[PDB]
Amino acid sequence: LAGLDTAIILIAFIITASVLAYVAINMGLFVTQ
Amino acid sequence: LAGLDTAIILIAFIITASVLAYVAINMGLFVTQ
Amino acid sequence: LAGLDTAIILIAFIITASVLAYVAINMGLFVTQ
Amino acid sequence: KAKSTINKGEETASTALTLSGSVLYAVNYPSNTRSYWIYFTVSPSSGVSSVELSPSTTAISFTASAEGISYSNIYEYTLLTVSPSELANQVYANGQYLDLVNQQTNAGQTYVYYPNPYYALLALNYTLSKIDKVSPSPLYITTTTPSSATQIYPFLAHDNMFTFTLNISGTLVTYYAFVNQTFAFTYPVAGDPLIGSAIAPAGSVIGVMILFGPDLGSHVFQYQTITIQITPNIGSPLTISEYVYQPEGSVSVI
Amino acid sequence: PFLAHDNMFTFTLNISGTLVTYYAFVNQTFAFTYPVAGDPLIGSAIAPAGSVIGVMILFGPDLGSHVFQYQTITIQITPNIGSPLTISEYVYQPEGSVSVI
Amino acid sequence: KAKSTINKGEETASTALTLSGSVLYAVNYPSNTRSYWIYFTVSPSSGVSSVELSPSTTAISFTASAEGISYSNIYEYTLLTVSPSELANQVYANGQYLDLVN
Amino acid sequence: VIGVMILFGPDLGSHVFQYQTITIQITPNIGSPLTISEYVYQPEGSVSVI
Amino acid sequence: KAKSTINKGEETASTALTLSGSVLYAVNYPSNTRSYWIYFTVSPSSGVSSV
Repeated sequence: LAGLDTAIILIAFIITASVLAYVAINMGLFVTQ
Repeated sequence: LAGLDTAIILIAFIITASVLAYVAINMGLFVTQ
Repeated sequence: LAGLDTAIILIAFIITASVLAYVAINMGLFVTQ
Repeated sequence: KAKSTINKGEETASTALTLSGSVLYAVNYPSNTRSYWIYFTVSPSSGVSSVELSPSTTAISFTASAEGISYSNIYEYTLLTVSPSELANQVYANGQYLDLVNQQTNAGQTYVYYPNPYYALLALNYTLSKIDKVSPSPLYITTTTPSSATQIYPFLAHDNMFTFTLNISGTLVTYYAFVNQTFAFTYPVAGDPLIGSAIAPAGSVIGVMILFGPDLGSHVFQYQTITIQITPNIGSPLTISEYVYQPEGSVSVI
Repeated sequence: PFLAHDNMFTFTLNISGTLVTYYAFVNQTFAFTYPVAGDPLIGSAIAPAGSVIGVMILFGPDLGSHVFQYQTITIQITPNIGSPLTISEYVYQPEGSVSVI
Repeated sequence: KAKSTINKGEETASTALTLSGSVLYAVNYPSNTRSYWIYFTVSPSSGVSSVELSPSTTAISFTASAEGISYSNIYEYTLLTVSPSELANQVYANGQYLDLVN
Repeated sequence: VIGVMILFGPDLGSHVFQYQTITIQITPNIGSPLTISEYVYQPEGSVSVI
Repeated sequence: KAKSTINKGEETASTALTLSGSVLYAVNYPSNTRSYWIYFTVSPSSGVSSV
C-alpha cells in the first residue's frame, strides 16, 4: 500500500501551488495598477 | 496521484488568471472612457 | 502480502485521474466554444 | 487525518481578494505639508467564497521606502461588527438626529452600507466612545473650535487636525478630527448582509480608510512609492503599490 | 416646514392642452435606475444584453448648493458580478441649464 | 468544486458595462450656482451576458476633486422591480388620468 | 445515465437560495458516494443553470 | 472468507458515480420568492462497473 505515503506528497504540492498562486495575483495586480 | 493535487493546482491558477483578467479589463474600461 | 493492496489502490487512483479527465475536457470545450 | 488536511488545503486556494474603486488621497492643498487620510475600497474578486477581514486576524502594512518608514498591522477597528440599531439615534446635528447608517431588505435578508466616509467617520467617533470601552480614544471628532479644544483638553494639540464641513437642517455645520496614531478601519459599502460578522461575502464591496497620525502625517509623498499590504489570515495578500508626486487639488485620484 | 431645507428644480408639462408645473424636493443625494430600452423582464431587476438602462443622479442640499466648475467629476458603478464602470469627466462651464458634460 | 468554480470565473470575465448615450448636467443657467440633477444611460458591454443591477448589491459611487467631497453607494432605489400594471392605475393633474409607463 | 429530480415541498420550497452553498450527496451501498456542492448567487431565467 | 473480502474490496474501489449533465434550479423568475425543484443527471464514473 502506498496511499498512506501519497498524502504527504500531495499536501506539500498544494502548498507550493497556493503560494505560487497568490504571488501571481500580488504581482499581477501590481503591474496592472 | 497526479489527479488530486493538479486539480487544486488547476483551480489555484484558474482563480489567479481570473483576478488578473478582472483587473486587466478594469484598466481597459477606465482609460477608454 | 502487499501485492493485492497495491492492485486495489491502483484501480482506485486510476478512476480519480480518469474522472478528472472527464471534467477537464468538458470545461475545456464549454469555455473554448 | 489526511482527508481533512487535504480538504483544508483546498479551501486555502479559494480566497481571492482584489481591489476595486480607486485609491484616493487628500492633503492640505495650498500648503502641501500635512497628510490627512487614505481611503480605498476593497472587494472580493468574484463569486468564490467569503473572505475574512477581522482586525484581529489581519495585517495592514504601510511603508514608504524613499523616507525609511515601515509600519505593520495598523489595522485596529472595524464598523462591520456594530449593529445599526444602537447607532441609529444617538447623534444630534441640529434640531433632529441625522441618520448615518443606511439599510435595505431583499430576498428575506437585510443589507447595511454607509453613504460617506464622513458619516462613517462620525459613526466611528461614537462607537469608540460608548460601544467598545477603550481608555485611549485614537480619534475624537468634535464641533468646538480647535482653539477651544486645546483649552478644554491639553493633549489634543499634538494630533493632526483635518476638517469636514456638512449641511444639516439648512445650517452649515463644521467638524474637526484629531488622530493621535496611524490606524485603519473598515465599513461596509455594498452588498454586505452580514452585519456584525466581519466576513466580506462573495462579490461584496468593503471600504478601507487609513487615517494618518502625527508622526507620519507631517510628511507628504512626492516622487515616492507607496506600499499597502492587506494580509488576511488565509490566502492571497493584496499589495497596493502606486507612484505619486503631487496632490492635484484638495484630493488626489491615485 | 421641514421641506424648506431640500433642493428644488422645476419642470412643467402640457396635459390636455393645459400647462401644469411641478416642483421638486430632495433631502439627500441619491440615484435611481429605470428601464429605457427593450427590457422585457420587468420586476426581476435584471439588465439583459441589448437593454439600455437609464441612470439618474439627483443632487441634494449637501451638494446642490455648489456647482461643478473646472474640476474632475468621477462617478463609478460597481456591480456584484463583473468589472466596475468608472466614469471620469472634466467640465469647463455648463450651458443651457442642461449641458452635455 | 473545481468545475463549478471555473464556470463562475468565466462568468466574471464576460460581464461588463458601457456608457451608452451621453451624460447630462442640470444647473440653474443664468446664475450658475445651483445643481439640479445628472442623468445618463448604461447598458451591458455587448450582447454577452445579462447583468443584475439590484441596488442591494451594486453601488454607484461619487466624488469631487475640487470640493474634496467624496461619497459611496449613492445607489438606493430602482424602477425595474415595479410592474406596469401598478403604475398606470391612478395619477393625473387634470380631470383625466395619464399613462406613464409605455 | 440516470436522472435525479429533487421535488421541493412546503417546508423548503418557501425559501430561495442566494449567495449560499448548496450540497447534495448520493450514497450507494457499495462504492464511493457522490458529493455535489455548488455556490448559487442569483437565480435567473426561471430555470437556473447552477 | 478471505476470498469474499477481496472480491468485495475490489468492487468498493471500482464503483463510483459521477455527475454528467448540468444541474437545473427552477424558481419563480419575476419575483424570486418560491422554489420549485432541482434536477440533474448521474452516471457511473467510467465504463468500469455498475452501481
